[PDB]
Amino acid sequence: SGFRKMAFPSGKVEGCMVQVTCGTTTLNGLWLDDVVYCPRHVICTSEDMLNPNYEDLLIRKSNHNFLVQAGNVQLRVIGHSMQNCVLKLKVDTANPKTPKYKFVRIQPGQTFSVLACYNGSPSGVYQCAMRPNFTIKGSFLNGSCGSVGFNIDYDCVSFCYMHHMELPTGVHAGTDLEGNFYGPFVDRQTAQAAGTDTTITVNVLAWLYAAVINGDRWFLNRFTTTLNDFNLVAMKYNYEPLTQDHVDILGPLSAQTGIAVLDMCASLKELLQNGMNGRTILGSALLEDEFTPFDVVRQCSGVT
Amino acid sequence: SGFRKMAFPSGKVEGCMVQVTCGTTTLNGLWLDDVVYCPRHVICTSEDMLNPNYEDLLIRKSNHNFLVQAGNVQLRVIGHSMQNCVLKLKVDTANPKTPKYKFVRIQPGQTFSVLACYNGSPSGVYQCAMRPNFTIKGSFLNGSCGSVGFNIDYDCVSFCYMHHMELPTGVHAGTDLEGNFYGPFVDRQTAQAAGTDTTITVNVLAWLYAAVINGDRWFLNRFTTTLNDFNLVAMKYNYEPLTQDHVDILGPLSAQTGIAVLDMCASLKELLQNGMNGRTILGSALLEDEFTPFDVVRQCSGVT
Ligand SMILES: Cc1ccncc1NC(=O)Cc1cc(Cl)cc(NCC(C)(C)C#N)c1
Ligand SMILES: Cc1ccncc1NC(=O)Cc1cc(Cl)cc(NCC(C)(C)C#N)c1
Repeated sequence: SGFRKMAFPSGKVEGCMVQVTCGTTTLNGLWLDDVVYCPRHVICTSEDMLNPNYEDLLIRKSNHNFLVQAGNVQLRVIGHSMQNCVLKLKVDTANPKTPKYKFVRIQPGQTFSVLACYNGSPSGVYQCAMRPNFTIKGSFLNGSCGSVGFNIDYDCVSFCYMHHMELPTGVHAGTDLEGNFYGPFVDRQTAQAAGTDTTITVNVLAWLYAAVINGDRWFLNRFTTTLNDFNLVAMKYNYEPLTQDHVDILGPLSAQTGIAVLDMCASLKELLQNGMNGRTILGSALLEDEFTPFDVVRQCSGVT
Repeated sequence: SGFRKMAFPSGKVEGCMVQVTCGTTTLNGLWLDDVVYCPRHVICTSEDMLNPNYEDLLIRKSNHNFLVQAGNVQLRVIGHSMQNCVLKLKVDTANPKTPKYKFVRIQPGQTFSVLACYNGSPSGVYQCAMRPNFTIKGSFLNGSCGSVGFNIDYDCVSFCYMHHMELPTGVHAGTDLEGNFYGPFVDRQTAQAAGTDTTITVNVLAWLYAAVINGDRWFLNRFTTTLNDFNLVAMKYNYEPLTQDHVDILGPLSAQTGIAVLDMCASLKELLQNGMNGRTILGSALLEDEFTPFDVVRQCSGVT
């Protein structure tokens, strides 16, 4: 028992991290097979970031201008191309530690682990979620760009995020591994305000099921509700609308605990209306929304 | 910017995890050089756990009764010995992935990463602290025994914890890598109640400095206090006493932010007395105590 914000083991991804330098800019790259992927803004000076024309800036760079170092050894760059907001640097050596992998584009509410890196070296691993406004609340400093987000299914790493920037508000933005930003963000030093960061309802419900499974049951009430009644309350509290697809996804947790999804919705409705009254659930004084229903099942069953 | 509960990258430790089976009991082991370390209760049946005499049970086991599998390959056991509550299984092959390592015994309040494993396979990584009552609040299921806790300093892994059991109250107990339990716990199915789980004051203060560094400043007040006055309040709120050694350890964070340690103590005193009033600090509605001052410096400076 116990329930922790758990990240995937990071070894398979540590084996892919490299340092990429272009001129005076250094950041991280992801080396898979004979390609290193990195944010295209590696070609920019800080002055370029104000109004960059990436195609024009890229014309001034040749393969030898991209310095890629894996551990303490240099990789030879034999090609380069830009795909949306990422650069793909073809190297002459396949990464011998390339795991089985896929590139996936996640939806808001989905969680993933981040391996925060600097200079191609791992600093730490944490778990987060793609927020409903397409930002992530990470822990990243200058030089962390190119650090990646991923999920693992047994031996296959699904890369879903590459870090590109911090918005003026201190939240983070990035792309999938095809170089497409999540949300409306652009890799430019311009006004980019984020939309409403709503609470991921289906994940809160999953976490209340995790709380019941782990014996924290005080919040269970004698009520039920309907999807429409619950959603009226969810809207008022800036929670995402709960759909029948979300109810279906919670079916395994409902079956495990014997608590109908709509009864748990009624317990969540009361928590929103009454507050916590100084109590905690799974050691939190707020309702946690960065565990998906699959995360709860995975952690509560010991998937490896 | 941003501040996350961050674990160390787990790759170096994933390379050390093996499965150990004795009879019908399977758990995890840690393979370093030519020794596999695991909880001694691998020799017990569930019935044995009620009143085990480990020396007597161990007499009935030979080297061939310990099955050690690393990946999908069997290791040959050429010796076995019990050291306190751990077994050391000498194998004929040194682990080729053995990192630079040390065995350390940590003090309450110190944090470490756990690589939760099942059947010698990694499931996830999370960060936790040795509680002042010598328990850890982990996420562990049956079969997780032998999973380890560690810290990393560049390329040296300091192992500090090996998981042995879950107390009847759902909190966790284990040993250092010499097999000595943290706290008064024993590897027996008997009454073992934990003492007061007090809040680690020096870590809360570190985290309030992290909050200031990351721009969450609302809780800073116009007051100061003394160690003795602060400790009167800390005692009332089940917080650990703050010592001058703790003040000294917070000196780098005090210097970075320009906030005297005793002024931050006065802000914490007001938070304890007034509550949060529905506000959050670093996305938490409670005061977080599982970041040490070194963790805050490490995360805020991007150490790799
Ligand atoms: C600084 C940081 C922190 C966390 N995550 C990521 C990052 N880095 C970024 O955001 C990349 C970036 C993007 C834009 Cl639009 C401008 C710049 N300018 C350069 C500098 C003035 C040093 C800064 N900041 C750099
Ligand atoms: C179950 C678990 C969960 C989390 N962390 C660790 C563990 N496992 C343990 O505590 C090991 C342990 C120690 C004692 Cl004193 C007795 C037993 N009995 C066996 C069984 C009835 C299956 C159970 N439980 C097993």
